[PDB]
Amino acid sequence: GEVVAIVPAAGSGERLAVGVPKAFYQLDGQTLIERAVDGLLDSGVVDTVVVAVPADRTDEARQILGHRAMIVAGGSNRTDTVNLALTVLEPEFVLVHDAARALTPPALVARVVEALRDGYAAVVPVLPLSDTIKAVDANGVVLGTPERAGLRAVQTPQGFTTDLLLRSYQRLPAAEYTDDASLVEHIGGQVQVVDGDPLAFKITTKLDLLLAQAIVRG
Amino acid sequence: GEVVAIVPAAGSGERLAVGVPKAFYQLDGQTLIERAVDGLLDSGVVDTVVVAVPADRTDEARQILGHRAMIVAGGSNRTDTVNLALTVLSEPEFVLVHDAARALTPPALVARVVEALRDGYAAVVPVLPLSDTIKAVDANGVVLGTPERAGLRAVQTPQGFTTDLLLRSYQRGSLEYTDDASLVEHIGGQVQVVDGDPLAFKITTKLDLLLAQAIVRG
Ligand SMILES: C[C@](O)(CO)[C@H](O)COP(=O)(O)OP(=O)(O)OC[C@H]1O[C@@H](n2ccc(N)nc2=O)[C@H](O)[C@@H]1O
Ligand SMILES: C[C@](O)(CO)[C@H](O)COP(=O)(O)OP(=O)(O)OC[C@H]1O[C@@H](n2ccc(N)nc2=O)[C@H](O)[C@@H]1O
Ligand SMILES: [Cl-]
Ligand SMILES: [Cl-]
Ligand SMILES: [Cl-]
Ligand SMILES: [Cl-]
Ligand SMILES: [Mg+2]
Ligand SMILES: [Mg+2]
Repeated sequence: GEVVAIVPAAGSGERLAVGVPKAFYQLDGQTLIERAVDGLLDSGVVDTVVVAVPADRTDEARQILGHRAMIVAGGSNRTDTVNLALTVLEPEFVLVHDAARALTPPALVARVVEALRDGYAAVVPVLPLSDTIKAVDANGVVLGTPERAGLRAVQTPQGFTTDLLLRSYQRLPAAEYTDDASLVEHIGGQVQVVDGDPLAFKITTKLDLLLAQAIVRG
Repeated sequence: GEVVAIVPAAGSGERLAVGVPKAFYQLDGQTLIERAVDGLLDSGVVDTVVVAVPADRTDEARQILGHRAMIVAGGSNRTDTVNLALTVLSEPEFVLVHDAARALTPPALVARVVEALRDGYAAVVPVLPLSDTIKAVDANGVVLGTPERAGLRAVQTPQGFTTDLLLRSYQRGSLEYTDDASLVEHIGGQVQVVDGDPLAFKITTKLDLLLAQAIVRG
């Protein structure tokens, strides 16, 4: 069975705010997108990579990546982007992996694929939450504190049988998903977790960038 | 009105996994506990600090901190520790509870939560948006579902309260809480959030130490 990894890299980088769309920021001489793609390939369990980038950077993305990946244009939000990439299509398994998780260890990638090959139809890597999490309303008032031990922070790559992912993305007009496993949960698919990895952290803030720099220079 | 800050520093260090109780880990020449206490005092809005440490390190803590703080022994869990520290108040208008593990917390954040208490909010916690999607997961690693990320916040410290409200909440709790606001919520108190700060991250894993080093050495 073949495994295709889709890499959403079409965001604007508006929150990190380092003056360029995040995927194209050069971390110690390599863009996040190149690093993320290399990690997927180094896992030894990914056969094809499809990267989705801002429409005005498709040429740039090919210049960077060469034959490491197929390049397509992404969309106005992460969900839209994944949907466009999915259009490219049939492999047995599909991974969806944030370019922003550029330092993900290849072994995590392999761990996700192994769980798919173990027969889990949908797989996400998770970590325990360091912070207490609270539900908060629009006025800054706390609604309550869900039990932390019952919650997990979820990373990527998220892995799926291709059939299930396709059906999930095909199927709430006013939602609204922050990851891919959400669509699978929505249509009733069972999602299994595996242990994530601190190194698969998402480069989100300038502190995350500081840490990524310390890791790669270290 | 006086402000006393309670610093839970009595954890075992088992999770951090570097062969020392975490509060006594020396980050670039200063223990997390010394750094955390100095941060509180630097804020200009904390009048008294009470630190709670493992029972066999009370002498060591005093030797380290000197008259920057009163030292007491903590307990078997974080709630127990805070409870023991509260008995020392056997009077201030406000009380902050601050993790020694959030050693790089900016003094301005401490001042921000005190400002809110003085603005009339009886219970105040600093918060940040979530970076990762969060999922509810059962004991078998099966995902139960994904709550809307935008409706949730990661909570930091210092958490601030009117002294009466906190004391009453702990008294009634003494009849698993991962923070102090949760006890206030449990008896019906209302908690307001303020914006936290990425620098007030809790040093929890080895990767966190890597980031702490990059910050203090920068
Ligand atoms: C999938 C998870 O990693 C699971 O925790 C998160 O929910 C992702 O949360 P998020 O807020 O979408 O994180 P971001 O850092 O802003 O973007 C994650 C990845 O989605 C890509 N993304 C962003 C929006 C857009 N119009 N198209 C994209 O393909 C970004 O380039 C980035 O590489
Ligand atoms: C209060 C919050 O920071 C809000 O997000 C978290 O919920 C705290 O979560 P936590 O799992 O208790 O995090 P930890 O890093 O293990 O400990 C937080 C602080 O509580 C202190 N600690 C924990 C156990 C205990 N027996 N005595 C305590 O004084 C630790 O020394 C540490 O300085
Ligand atoms: Cl982005
Ligand atoms: Cl961003
Ligand atoms: Cl600890
Ligand atoms: Cl621990
Ligand atoms: Mg985004
Ligand atoms: Mg603990």
